Amino acid sequence: TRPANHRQLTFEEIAKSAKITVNEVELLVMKALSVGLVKGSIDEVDKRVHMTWVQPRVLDLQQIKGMKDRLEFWCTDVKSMEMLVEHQAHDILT
Amino acid sequence: YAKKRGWVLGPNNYYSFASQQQKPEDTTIPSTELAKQVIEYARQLEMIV
Amino acid sequence: AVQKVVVHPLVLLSVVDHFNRIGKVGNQKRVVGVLLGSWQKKVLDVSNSFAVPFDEDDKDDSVWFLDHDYLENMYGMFKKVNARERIVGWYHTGPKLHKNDIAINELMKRYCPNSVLVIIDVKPKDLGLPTEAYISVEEVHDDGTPTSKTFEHVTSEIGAEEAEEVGVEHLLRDIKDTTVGTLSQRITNQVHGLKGLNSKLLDIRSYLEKVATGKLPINHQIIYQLQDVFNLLPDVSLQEFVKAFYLKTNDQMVVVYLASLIRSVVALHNLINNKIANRDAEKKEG
Repeated sequence: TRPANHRQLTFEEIAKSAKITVNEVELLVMKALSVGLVKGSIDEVDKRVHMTWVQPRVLDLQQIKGMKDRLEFWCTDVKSMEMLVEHQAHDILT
Repeated sequence: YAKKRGWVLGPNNYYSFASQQQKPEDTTIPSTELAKQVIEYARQLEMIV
Repeated sequence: AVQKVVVHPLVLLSVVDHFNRIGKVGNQKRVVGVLLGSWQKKVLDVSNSFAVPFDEDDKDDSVWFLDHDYLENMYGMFKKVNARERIVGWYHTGPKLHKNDIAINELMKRYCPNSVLVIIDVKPKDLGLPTEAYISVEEVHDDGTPTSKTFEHVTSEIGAEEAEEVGVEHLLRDIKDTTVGTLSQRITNQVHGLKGLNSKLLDIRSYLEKVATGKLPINHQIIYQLQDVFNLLPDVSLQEFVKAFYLKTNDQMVVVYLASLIRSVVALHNLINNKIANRDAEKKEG
């Protein structure tokens, strides 16, 4: 749902979405790390779970749309910086 | 000062508005200009040629 | 279980030869020959090869002819002159491959168990595009999709030999591209290292907008193969990069600070010795 912006999710959001209690969110994520659906870690000094999602799947055309807009941003940022490098270092290009 | 600016006298207490922002995170603005500074070194380690 | 292939810089010259050995009267616009190799342990190597007469009609695109007797003699001739080299597969050129390449492959697997094909490019040579290789695999398709071939890709590299690399340097003689570069070749390696980057990135959205429209059916295989790209790029936030990036950037600015110090004393000393020798030849000429 969140495209790796702030992937460090706290206990309240899992307890609300999965309707599970706070005393079971730690046992829930160790089972998920045991299977291999994710390879994150668990911090409890802020009660927040770090998440490095490594198990992909299918998605729809609605996530395809924002994927292209991020790709179009990915396209126009790299091409703009090549134009800054090609203009700046043209005299030493040879 | 109350009609021009704030400093509203309420229950014997003034209220001066105040906030702060936060910016240590931007390595991106010393990314572009540092890349300019490194190339203009190497532009000038040669070129009196 | 092929990791990669090693194409010596000899066989593609024989293809460019045989691309010109037919173009005088032939309008075949594809060259199909026999690839010989040296399968050592897991990595594949290609030393020598040869060609074979092959035609293909565009009508019904299912008719072909291979010369087996010419394949039996000439491979047998090469075994007598060199009992080191053997068969590893075949090759063809042209980017757009015709669909007899499964029919050619499934016949000559009676020669080679791990049969392999190599696609080269004679005319598409302008950008950075190397040779290409696939592999012969037989699965159904994925899970519940109808059965097909699905030639899987094996990555390729180029490696020479000792005389095959020294003999190359004598041939070029035009720019020669010296080893470790003096700040001009290295920036261009980042210039045209990035000219191939967005050429890949324009190509990803071109196939994506082709399938976001929905002309061709989807492949789920490429979807999650694309999806782990975007959720595995790093995000630079705090104390993992912005601390640790300056720790090596303010490190490397100390040693180039010597270049400011030392090189200024170099040219100053060359200034003093000339201004001594100038005024002393001047004061003693008259």
